[PDB]
Amino acid sequence: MFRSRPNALSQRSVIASSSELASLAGRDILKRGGNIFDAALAVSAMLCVTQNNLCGLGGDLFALIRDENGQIMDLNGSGQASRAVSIDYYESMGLTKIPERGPYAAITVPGIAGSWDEIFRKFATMDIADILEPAIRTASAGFPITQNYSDSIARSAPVIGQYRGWSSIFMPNGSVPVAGEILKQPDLAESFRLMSEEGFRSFYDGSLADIIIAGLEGTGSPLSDRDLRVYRPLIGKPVFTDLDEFRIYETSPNSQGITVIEWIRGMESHGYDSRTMWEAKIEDIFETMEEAYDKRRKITDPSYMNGLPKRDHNDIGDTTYFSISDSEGRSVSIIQSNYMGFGSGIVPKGTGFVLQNRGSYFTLQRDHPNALMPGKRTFHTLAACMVEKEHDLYASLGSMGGDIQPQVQMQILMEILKDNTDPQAILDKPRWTEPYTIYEAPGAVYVESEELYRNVSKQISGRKVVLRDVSQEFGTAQITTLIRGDVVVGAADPRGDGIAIPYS
Amino acid sequence: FRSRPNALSQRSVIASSSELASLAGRDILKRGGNIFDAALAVSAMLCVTQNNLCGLGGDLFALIRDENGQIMDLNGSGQASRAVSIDYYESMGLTKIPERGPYAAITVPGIAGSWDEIFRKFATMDIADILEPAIRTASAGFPITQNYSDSIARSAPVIGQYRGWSSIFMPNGSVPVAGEILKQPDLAESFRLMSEEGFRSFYDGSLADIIIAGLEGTGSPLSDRDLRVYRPLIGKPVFTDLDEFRIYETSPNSQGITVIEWIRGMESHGYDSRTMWEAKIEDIFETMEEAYDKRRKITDPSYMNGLPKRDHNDIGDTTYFSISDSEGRSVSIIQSNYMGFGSGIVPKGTGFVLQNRGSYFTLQRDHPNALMPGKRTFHTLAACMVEKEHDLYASLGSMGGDIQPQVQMQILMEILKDNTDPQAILDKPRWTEPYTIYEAPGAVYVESEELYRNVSKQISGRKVVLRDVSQEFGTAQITTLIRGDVVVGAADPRGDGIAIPYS
Repeated sequence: MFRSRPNALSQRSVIASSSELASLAGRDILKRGGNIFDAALAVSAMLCVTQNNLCGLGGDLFALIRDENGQIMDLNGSGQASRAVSIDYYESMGLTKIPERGPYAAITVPGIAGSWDEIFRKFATMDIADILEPAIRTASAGFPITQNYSDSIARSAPVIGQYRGWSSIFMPNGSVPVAGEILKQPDLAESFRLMSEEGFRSFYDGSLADIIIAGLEGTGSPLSDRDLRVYRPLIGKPVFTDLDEFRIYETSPNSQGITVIEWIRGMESHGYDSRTMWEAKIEDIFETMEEAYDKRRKITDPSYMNGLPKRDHNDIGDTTYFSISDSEGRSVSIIQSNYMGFGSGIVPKGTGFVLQNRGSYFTLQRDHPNALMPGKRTFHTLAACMVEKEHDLYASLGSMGGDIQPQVQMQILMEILKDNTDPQAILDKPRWTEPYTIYEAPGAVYVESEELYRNVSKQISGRKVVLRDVSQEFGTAQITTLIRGDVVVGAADPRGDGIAIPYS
Repeated sequence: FRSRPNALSQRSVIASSSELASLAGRDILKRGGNIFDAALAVSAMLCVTQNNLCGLGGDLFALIRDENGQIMDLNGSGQASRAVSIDYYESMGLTKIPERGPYAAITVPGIAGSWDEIFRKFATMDIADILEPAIRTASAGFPITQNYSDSIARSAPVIGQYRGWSSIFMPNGSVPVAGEILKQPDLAESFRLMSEEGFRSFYDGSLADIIIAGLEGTGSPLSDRDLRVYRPLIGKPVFTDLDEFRIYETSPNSQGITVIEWIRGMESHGYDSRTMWEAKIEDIFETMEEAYDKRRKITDPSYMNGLPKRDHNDIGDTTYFSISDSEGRSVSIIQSNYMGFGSGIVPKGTGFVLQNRGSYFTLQRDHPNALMPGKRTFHTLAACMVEKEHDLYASLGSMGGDIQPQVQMQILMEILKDNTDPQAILDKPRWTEPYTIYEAPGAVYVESEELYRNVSKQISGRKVVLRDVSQEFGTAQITTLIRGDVVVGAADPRGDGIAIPYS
């Protein structure tokens, strides 16, 4: 049996992120005396520096946070659309669809900073300066990039390379940096510095907020100071479902997390349980999946909830998910993103971060549930999962991917419920995906192994099957679990640059 | 596909077979120590988290390069007891040295003595701070991995009869499963004693007395004098030039020179640093066997101044680690007990198993590697280092017994061509053809269908066996220097290793 790398184990805690530097920063915080929540903030901030090719200060964040008493917070750090945009705004320009990049794509407020404010005030114990120190140092000093990071820049050049604010930072010499080259981010360091000095909220109400708005002048961006000031993350409880002695939790809407819950209930109605889903018939897995994805079409801003064209391309959506758990049951399941890679490509002058293009997921069809409206939140691909067994923490997981996050989560979940002692083996397993947005019908099914190619081709009808190499095309997931003796185990996806780090 | 990303740093990187060990080295660097202080801490940590592959009762070999390009070849293999000899075994009615037991643990543990030398010549921190991570981990315990658990399971049948071993690694009478906490109180005390009296106390202080007293009644020939006279052999590494490259290996009695011989042989076939990576497999095997034939004369260096075919996989467990910094400083260190946990003999209250390295000696009087009192045996341990235009280029090595040169060579041929993705090189499927200096080549083992087909058609006269990717094909780690003096590190997916950067 081959394992990409050993699981990380600890009698106290394990940190699993898509960045070795980020995981180490979280571990150093713990070593310094902070709790896993202090560590979570340090890790999230570091990811905005070493993994901003998949997230950033200009993006959103969703999270499930569990304290030792079992209380779980569902934190929705999704920003709302500008009050200055609307369907008329686009039609007036002659557009019938929101652009994927540019000033008219960056139409929702970055919600991550606000989510940090909530986490810090409710769970942190350390000074904000100590929490953000690692991120600031790494941004100013720089770090030698990996091949995967280099590839991200190369793949982005054709779509956002025209934006000086982005190219001047990630392609300083006019070419794509090679692995090993040092990426320094002085402006980004300054943005973190300001929040360190004025607090997380200053991103929307202080000096940084003014710098952001001023730095967008001339771009045409509709984002205003008021959009930033009125932004507030949504705090609530996770949605969930029980399966035998297990309870599976997911981030609530406008996150698409509930799709996983619906899928499980569907599998359950087919006669499966926590002991048998791992070997469930593939046809039943796809049937219940599409029924769950069907209900997914109604997901949007929660305050608004009270023959579609077939997909012909691979999944669209870049993000970074990380988990941290301790022997006492505390845990975080956090995911953050700009939506498409680096984002819109628009960088507010002097801030060092790209505004997310999450708003391009909105539709201009007025009667569709997810129609663009000023101040509204859009259906969100981000989701975070958590599992309890007999009321105690069992697992904390999540995965990168746009519309495929539920599918990757489910494949991992079905195995984890059977046995959670070797999470890495589970992460290593070949996967399948069937990408399509809430506006599309199922297209081709992608698989990483000949075995899946055969099983799918024979059991799944009317579907084109495509064999692909193992890669982030099938997501990037991390996980931490709790095993006998309250020992924490962590694992990171070989599809990404992640490394799970233990701390005792 | 890459098992895990390379670890990069503008300062330094630590690559070992243990995530805890690599992290401890990082903490040392964060305290202001140099990579040599970190190397000592990492080596000690490995004696706690990887004692299924090494330990205080084993040996160590190392190549150490300072910022000035000065390279020390440190031979930390202990010599045989003065009380043993061929007559000693014949008098017992034996024609071969046993692999386990008191009569197998016949060479002095040389690792502590090697640390003494490294500490005195290269260290800057107090010994108490360097050993703190090891002591704490031994005392507090750590959850074992599946690989570690598997090591115990495989050892139970051969050394499970020894109380000193079973009481530590199988405390509940059964094999601990992954995740179970392994505490090692006695080991922690052994390390504490050295932090109080120095590394050398293992041979001439309180720990030394405890070791000898702890062997009373076992029949062990190891005496207080054997310990006191042990001293690591310090000298220069052997090497060969290939284009602008300088390839170094640990000197004899290490089998490292075998790699040097192999490279020269490949060079005689027309290959160079730019083409060896795609050399004809028949040439690779031809020169390998010629190098392995010269390997038969390797033994104690002071003694250097029709064979049966092997019928089984390689024998030899080890842990290798490397650390390099942007200034060219580097360490290529390897340590082992030889066979897994070792002889199985644990000196009462010390928490470590005596190595069974002495079982490699032959009782054939006229053989170069014949057992002699106070003599060192041919050693499977080897550490490699590479320079390019006189500057540090790579630091590498790999676990394995008689296959170490083969694993090194496959890595070396690739790294000489390109050293920017060392992890990819480590991930690549490998082949092996294990056999001791006393045997003729047997079957050839391979990790891929491709190698199977290629070997089966190009190498005639040998059985070829397909195997799953595992430590049967070694466990290697590497640190390299790329443009801008950026350090890159990688660890073998065949082991529990993780490469950790320090910035």
